[PDB]
Amino acid sequence: KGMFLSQEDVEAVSANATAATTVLRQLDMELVSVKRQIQNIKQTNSALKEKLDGGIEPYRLPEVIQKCNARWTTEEQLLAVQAIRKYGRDFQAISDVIGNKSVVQVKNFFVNYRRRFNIDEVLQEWEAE
Amino acid sequence: ARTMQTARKSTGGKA
Amino acid sequence: PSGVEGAAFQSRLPHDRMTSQEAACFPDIISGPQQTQKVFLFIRNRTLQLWLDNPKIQLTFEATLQQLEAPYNSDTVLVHRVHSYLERHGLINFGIYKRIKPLPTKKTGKVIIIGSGVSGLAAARQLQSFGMDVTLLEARDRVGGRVATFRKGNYVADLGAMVVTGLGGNPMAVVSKQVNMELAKIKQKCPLYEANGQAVPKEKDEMVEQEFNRLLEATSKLSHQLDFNVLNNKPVSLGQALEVVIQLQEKHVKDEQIEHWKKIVKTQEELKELLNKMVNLKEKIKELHQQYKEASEVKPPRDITAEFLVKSKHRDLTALCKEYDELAETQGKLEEKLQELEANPPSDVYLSSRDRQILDWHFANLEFANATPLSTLSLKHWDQDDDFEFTGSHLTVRNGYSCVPVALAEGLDIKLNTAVRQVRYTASGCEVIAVNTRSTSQTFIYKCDAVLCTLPLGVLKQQPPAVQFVPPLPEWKTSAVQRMGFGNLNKVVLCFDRVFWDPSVNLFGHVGSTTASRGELFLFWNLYKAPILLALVAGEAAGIMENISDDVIVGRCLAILKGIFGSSAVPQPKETVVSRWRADPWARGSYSYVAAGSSGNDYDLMAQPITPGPSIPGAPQPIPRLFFAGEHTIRNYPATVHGALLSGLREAGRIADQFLGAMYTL
Ligand SMILES: Cc1cc2nc3c(=O)[nH]c(=O)nc-3n(C[C@H](O)[C@H](O)[C@H](O)COP(=O)(O)OP(=O)(O)OC[C@H]3O[C@@H](n4cnc5c(N)ncnc54)[C@H](O)[C@@H]3O)c2cc1C
Repeated sequence: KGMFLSQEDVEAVSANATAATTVLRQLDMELVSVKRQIQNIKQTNSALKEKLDGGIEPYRLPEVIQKCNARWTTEEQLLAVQAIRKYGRDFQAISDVIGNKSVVQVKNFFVNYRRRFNIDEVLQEWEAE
Repeated sequence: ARTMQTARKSTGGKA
Repeated sequence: PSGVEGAAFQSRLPHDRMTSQEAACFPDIISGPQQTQKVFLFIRNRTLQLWLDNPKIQLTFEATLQQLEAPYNSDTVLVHRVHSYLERHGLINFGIYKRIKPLPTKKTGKVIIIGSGVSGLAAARQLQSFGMDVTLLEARDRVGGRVATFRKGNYVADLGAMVVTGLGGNPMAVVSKQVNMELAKIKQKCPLYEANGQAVPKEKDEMVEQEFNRLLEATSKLSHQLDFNVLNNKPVSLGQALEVVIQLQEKHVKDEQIEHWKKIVKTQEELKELLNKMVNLKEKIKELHQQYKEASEVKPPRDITAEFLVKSKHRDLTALCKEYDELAETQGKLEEKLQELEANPPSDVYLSSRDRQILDWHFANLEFANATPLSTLSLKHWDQDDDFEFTGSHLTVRNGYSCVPVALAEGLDIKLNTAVRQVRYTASGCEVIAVNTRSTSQTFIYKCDAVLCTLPLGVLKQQPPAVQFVPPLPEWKTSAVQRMGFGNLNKVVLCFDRVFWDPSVNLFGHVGSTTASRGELFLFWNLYKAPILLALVAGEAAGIMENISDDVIVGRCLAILKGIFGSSAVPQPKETVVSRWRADPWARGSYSYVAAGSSGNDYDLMAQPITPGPSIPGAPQPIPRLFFAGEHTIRNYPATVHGALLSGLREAGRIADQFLGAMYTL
């Protein structure tokens, strides 16, 4: 009791005398096929795994704790104007460059100083590139 | 025929 | 079942329905109102019962009416038409009963019936009880047919029929209450032992059997549903389809390995694709950090640009550093997904050589059931008699089956050592020419009104003919003989001084090294009070072991028993006996089977009598003169004894209706 027979699979074994011994051989030689590009990629991957020895550990940098500020000291006015020249509109990334302003006075910083720091002039300078 | 089996009576096909 | 209910079921008859055979004799009733039918059906079942609770005494019609109650005894022409139909077809008053009205002083008609095999005597008892003169022509010096009981000293052992296949509606049930038959129950536990001599692991034994039945069922659904029934122009054998099922299953273990190993290369090449983005960030990180160190080399105070080049290199390297932990996070879920896919691999094989060799033994059991290689069974029809299985455990006769034909032969005119030769049937009657087997020199002529041929299907098949039909049998018959299957199985009987097997198992297997030898000595039986073992030789082995001397067989036999029970515990057998049924003169094989390209509808061609042509041109189409019985004639019960006995009852009813009239039909 309990058997899975589709007409499809029947005729490819009944067609001729050796069509059974045929159909099983390419399965086996396609499993011999598939068993060895596993060897290949399992050992391509083994080599990619060792080149990543040590992780990125000698290269991580400590975290900088600074409580975010409100007023803009003349420095990170400029830190900003060069973040915007290099980082465009990523108000996240600008905020960790400056490190003392959260993402919102970053957002703020554009509009309140748009005239003075030529931030539109900085921004299409960003787009060429 | 099948009715002759007394041991390990086959069953695949009896309905 | 219970009451006038079980009567009908024990007579193989639907209790609530009138059968094709009763529609024939009571076409008034079956055509009539549904009420009258139930009064018939009750009379039929009531009579059948009365016969069945006491089957050692005849059931006179007068006896039937008296015991029957109102309103059903109000009509007595109906009670007579019923009782007379039953008695004529062997549903009542068949077998070895005591007569109440003894036989007519003068007889009527003559039948010569060829063969005192069980179907043979079945009719002769009935033909004779209808006041005909029956004479019985048998080529052997014994009455058994293919029921052969070896008896030397205390040992008893059947080389022919052995097993009552259950008393649930078995006519043989009636004979057992009639004859002194010691009926031993057969306990169905069968421990397989592989070639080594040690038992199959109870877990393997269930895994193979369960598989074997699922492969069987597959061919069934392959046959009756997907309609795979001709291939390259020939009919499919069960053997073929059994194999085609396995290659669709040895294919599937491999379609499932390919699918699984292809899901590993699915993700091994996502890891490759990932470890490339990760080596290419380790390196974009190497250079940033290098650049950020050289940006901290400029000592404060520094102008704001070179301060941004420290903070930007810091923002850039904390961002490219963030990406790499995401990519070693994603590498984490893959490294264990990949160790689990590889950890639950699919079935490594479909069946091992240890597995298939046990699958073999279930095919030998199929080849025993059918007395032939599965390569010859019809896929569609081999099991076509399935619907009529008897309910109940199988049994054996501890004093031997022969004890039954021998009983069925008392009171009968039987000519032994009389090989029929020619059957001559003509519009005016029949002559049958018979020689004496001992001298082949005494010739006998037997003239008779009709001939009942219980000639085994292998005899009938024999080329060149052991029996000549004059005139030749019509093409529709002889083609039914060619198409049919008469098959082979044999029995080796092993006879010891002491019981060394397990006394409380009746039967156990032996598993075959090859597919080819799967038939060879594949099953053993302990059945009789005496130390007796008994080995089946079916399959292709059946016909092969006939060309090999007794000792080589009893050798291979004791070889098996040794491995299984230990050289030391296996004495020598005191008496040994191999059967050779394919070589037996008056058998030519063991019993019939539904050969490929055959149907069960050939079993019914086999039973249509032969009517000889008109003697004078333009004389009225005669009476039929040549009738056929035997196990190879009864579609719904082939290749058993009960089926043979049943066929003899059939013809004896048919022969009487033709030559004594049927008074129960108006
Ligand atoms: C090995 C074996 C085991 C079996 N086991 C079982 C079993 O366990 N259970 C079961 O139910 N059935 C079993 N059977 C089947 C059963 O034995 C038969 O189906 C039945 O007994 C045969 O009845 P029959 O009357 O049709 O033929 P037979 O009994 O063969 O009757 C034919 C008769 O005709 C005679 N004869 C042949 N040629 C001539 C001739 N030219 N002139 C005169 N007489 C002739 C023969 O000698 C014989 O007496 C077995 C059969 C075999 C071979």
